[PDB]
Amino acid sequence: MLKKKQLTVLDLHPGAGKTRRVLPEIVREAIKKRLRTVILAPTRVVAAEMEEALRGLPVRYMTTAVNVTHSGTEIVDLMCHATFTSRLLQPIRVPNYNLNIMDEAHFTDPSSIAARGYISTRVEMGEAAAIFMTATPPGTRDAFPDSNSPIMDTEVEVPERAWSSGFDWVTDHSGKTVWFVPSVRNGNEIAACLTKAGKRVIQLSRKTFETEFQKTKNQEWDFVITTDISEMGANFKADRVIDSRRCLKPVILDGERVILAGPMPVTHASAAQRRGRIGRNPNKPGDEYMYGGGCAETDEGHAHWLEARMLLDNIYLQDGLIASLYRPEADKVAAIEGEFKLRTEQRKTFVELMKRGDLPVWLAYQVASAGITYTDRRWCFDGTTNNTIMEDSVPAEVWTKYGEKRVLKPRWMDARVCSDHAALKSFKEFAAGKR
Ligand SMILES: COc1ccc(CC[C@@]2(C)NC(=O)NC2=O)cc1
Ligand SMILES: COc1ccc(CC[C@@]2(C)NC(=O)NC2=O)cc1
Repeated sequence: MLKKKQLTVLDLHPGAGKTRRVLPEIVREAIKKRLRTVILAPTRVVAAEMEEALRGLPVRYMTTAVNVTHSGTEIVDLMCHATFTSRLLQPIRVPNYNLNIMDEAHFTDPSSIAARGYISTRVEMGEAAAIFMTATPPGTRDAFPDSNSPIMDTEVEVPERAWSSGFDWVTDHSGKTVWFVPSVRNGNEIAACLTKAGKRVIQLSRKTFETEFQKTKNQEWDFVITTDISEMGANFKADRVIDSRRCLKPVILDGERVILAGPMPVTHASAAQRRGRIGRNPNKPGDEYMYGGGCAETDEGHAHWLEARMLLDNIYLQDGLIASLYRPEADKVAAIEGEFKLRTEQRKTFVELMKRGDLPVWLAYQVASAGITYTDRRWCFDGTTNNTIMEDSVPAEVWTKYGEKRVLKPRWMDARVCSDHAALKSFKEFAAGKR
């Protein structure tokens, strides 16, 4: 695997030991061969788990998620996917890693897609080796891969709203269930219905995952209600998955606004990862997977793949060359390569709007490419009337940095800035100049 020009897809089934067995073997061989190596974790939770798998191997953990005292002589670095792409974008020296290992390499966040594009292009140039670890490589068509233990698969209607009758199978179960929902708001309603029925429910989503996942270890629970973030190596001691088989799809409309379309079917890869939360223990056959819909190719035209092109167009590779998306997922976007390349000063603004601003890539790009500076928030208020953001069915309002109460009406409307209470609270703080 470790030879230049090699990209290996390590596509062992979910729970086959890619992280806990195979990775430490790859790392030992890399150190022996004096290959400067990066290991890419999708989350801080997985970074901390990798430290346990790799303990007493000389690895530099480029994350505050791990309390380790480094020797200073390690030639293996571990960081999050997003950290890797972040550091490529910034005026930060990133070594030209001889071996590039991505764990949970199906992750469809823009920074993960961009990282795959950058790494696979370095491999194609003959500069590096790479290993992509995932049970569900791009374009996988198999929602029902092998497992450590037999799974009971059942197609069933799954509630997506509070219910009073007709779903007794949901609450009659005495074990632990992981339930994949398409959105935070959707999960909140199902969680409230379960709580009212006497169940103990933990909710996970991208903003809370890194701190709420610990509750799955520290608290007794009956249900985890999770978005798609638990497709990325989240391990539960569960005996059932309930899968809506639904997601939201960010869609760029007329190159002018982003909507959250759907809910609509998940990809086969997503369905396989959701189901793959169970069937992991060969001593516990007959974990259940209850699924409420079919799969479809909903990654086609999904905003994350366009956003990954916006990132890759702004990463230096060699002279004016631009990294390509990883070939198996390159047709999910119709973009002109280089169309999003920014001049130095607009690139810095773009980066800051994503890092400190915490804005979606697409929205950071619209602001930066308009020649607006990071602290200039006038664009949050001068949009068209149809871009008015609502809070409890009346326009959302903030006090501007000038002390003026104004309706939130951004010039570019990205539905991800207000898809739930927490998102809108963060965007209100941004519009107010508070970060
Ligand atoms: C042991 O070596 C290192 C440890 C930590 C870091 C940076 C960690 C960090 C969190 N903070 C931000 O500046 N970048 C990152 O994600 C770099 C090297
Ligand atoms: C998949 O990429 C994304 C990147 C950023 C965001 C917005 C996060 C946030 C905190 N910042 C705020 O202004 N609204 C908010 O929830 C959503 C998705």
